[PDB]
Amino acid sequence: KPDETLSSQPHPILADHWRLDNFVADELALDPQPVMARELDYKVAQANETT
Amino acid sequence: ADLPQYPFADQQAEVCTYVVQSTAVMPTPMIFGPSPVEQLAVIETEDLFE
Repeated sequence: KPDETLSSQPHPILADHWRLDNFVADELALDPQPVMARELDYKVAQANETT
Repeated sequence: ADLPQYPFADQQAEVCTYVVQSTAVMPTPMIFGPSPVEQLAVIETEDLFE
């Protein structure tokens, strides 16, 4: 097998808006949040981004 | 019922002037429930908890 390492994945911080986190609000977050496509690779079709 | 104060100028006047000072510590079984807290305007205004 070849190397199993990702190459197409946006940077979590530098590929998104620079916003100030609300730590107090994040404390009250113990539920499963969505992880939509376009957060894993940039090789995503137009329709698949929202999925 | 009427004891005159001969040595004093006024017989009907209250000659003495008393100052009392009492301090009491009394263990009691009363609950003495809690002390509430004030409300912060920032909360419920800027939605810190969302």
